[PDB]
Amino acid sequence: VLKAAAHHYGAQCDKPNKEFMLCRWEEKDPRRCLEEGKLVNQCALDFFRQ
Amino acid sequence: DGPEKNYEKTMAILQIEAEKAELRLKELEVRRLMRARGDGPWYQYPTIDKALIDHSPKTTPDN
Repeated sequence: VLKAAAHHYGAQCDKPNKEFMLCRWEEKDPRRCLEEGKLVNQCALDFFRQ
Repeated sequence: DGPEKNYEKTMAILQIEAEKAELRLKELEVRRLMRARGDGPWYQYPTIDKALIDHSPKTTPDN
């Protein structure tokens, strides 16, 4: 299911996913980006709801 | 020659040899301290160069 919608998911959920990736790749600590990780799922769920 | 020529030559030779002895003792102490501490220009055994480290985005986020 994820792979089928992956191309559209990357374009629509670009903004929150990229922020989380930047956080993980600058903090280098998963415990310093949990809040950004939560926003990834929230936007991912909103993507599938549409 | 005069007796004073040998006198002054002996004084010069003694000065030079005493300076040599003092410098030799100083060199021994300096070498011992440098080998014990490694805080001088001598006995600087090489370490890994930090220019080899790759400061680029890797694959895993935790580096």
